[PDB]
Amino acid sequence: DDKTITFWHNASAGEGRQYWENLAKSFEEANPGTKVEIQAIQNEDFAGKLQTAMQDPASGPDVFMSLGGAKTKEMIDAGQVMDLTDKISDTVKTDMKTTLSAATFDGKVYGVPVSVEPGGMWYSKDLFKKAGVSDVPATYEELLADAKKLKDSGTDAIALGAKDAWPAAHWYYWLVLRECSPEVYDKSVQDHDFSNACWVNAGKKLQELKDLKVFNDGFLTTTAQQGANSSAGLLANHKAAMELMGAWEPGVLKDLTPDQKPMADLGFFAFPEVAGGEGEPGALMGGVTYFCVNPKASQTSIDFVNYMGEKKNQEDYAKAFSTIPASEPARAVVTDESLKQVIEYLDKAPSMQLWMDTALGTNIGNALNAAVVNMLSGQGSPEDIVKAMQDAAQKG
Ligand SMILES: O[C@@H]1[C@@H](O)[C@H](O[C@@H]2CO[C@@H](O[C@@H]3CO[C@@H](O[C@@H]4CO[C@@H](O)[C@H](O)[C@H]4O)[C@H](O)[C@H]3O)[C@H](O)[C@H]2O)OC[C@H]1O
Repeated sequence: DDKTITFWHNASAGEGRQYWENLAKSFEEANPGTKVEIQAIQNEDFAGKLQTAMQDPASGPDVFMSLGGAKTKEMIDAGQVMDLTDKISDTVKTDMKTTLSAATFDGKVYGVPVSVEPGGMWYSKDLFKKAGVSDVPATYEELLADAKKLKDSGTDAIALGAKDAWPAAHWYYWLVLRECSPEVYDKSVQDHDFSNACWVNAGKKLQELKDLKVFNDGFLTTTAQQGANSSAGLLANHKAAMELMGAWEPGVLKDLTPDQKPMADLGFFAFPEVAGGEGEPGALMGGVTYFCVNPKASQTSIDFVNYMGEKKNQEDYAKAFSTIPASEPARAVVTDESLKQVIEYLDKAPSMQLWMDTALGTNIGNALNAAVVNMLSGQGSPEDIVKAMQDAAQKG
């Protein structure tokens, strides 16, 4: 049928999963005859399922979460994502002014944003006091020192979901962004040129952290967002003192604490400055979640994504996901102190880089994440991380 639309998101459980049920329901009420069939897919499975399904756009989902950056671009150039420039509502155009750029390719708009999620450090303020850290580290070396203190207090300083590859890679990404100059960074990413010394230097800085042995012991088998022993789970239950992550973090943590209530002592702090690096200080990096429409889809799918962008639904999104909504007016309803700081950093950044693996695409992103994990497991070098990107870059 025609007024029936398949819809894929990655809110696996909890309020987030329920939020989408609720949205579908009240969408169905406002557009009679329409039925929304939902698939809630866990994040690490999502790319695979989306790309298998979209080989046949006719038999794929009508509305789906985007993979972001070059990965969205890869779908556009395959004709798996419909052009929404002349279709997004005026409410979206007005309210998602700053966030729509993440969804814009070749001047054309390809999705509706629901959230913006910068990265940084999320930490236990309680575990920090117990170890003797009264102030958050403004530099990398201070951070590595704070990890030593935290280890001595007999807690795992850093939770790391290395089994999922990307969470470990985020350390690398952040180091490269601080080490490389904005122009070398911007050119490297866009040209797939990884020859500059800032790319090896960053890995060296990451190997330093590795040598400190300050991760949770099972980091190699630790996932990011699955279970109590996932890296968010370790942070949520005060088994580790900090994690490097996107601003989806409070909502994730909230679903992994004993009472499924927000992490009482949660704090945020920007990824520190790095001595000798030439990156624009306080450079932001992060994500923008948005929803794409199947090129082979009907008007009902268009009205659905526009529905997402309406202020009330975005405010509800913010509460359900404990995140920053895309809609600037809906950001009013944000109360979490850590998320407040993140908005402060957001409202004064000159730019935000997308996640590096997202920016570089599937081949280069995957080869990069694996390589970083390999070095961390003592089967790779900072030089090998570079090698790997270069080798995969050959394919395009
Ligand atoms: O390649 C890397 C990416 O994969 C990565 O993807 C992001 C990772 O995490 C995703 O966050 C989602 C968001 O919501 C969670 O569910 C809700 C959380 O809050 C609760 O209130 C609620 O009840 C839940 O439904 C979810 O579990 C989690 O997976 C995110 O959307 C992705 O964009 O980013 C970086 C790349 O390097």
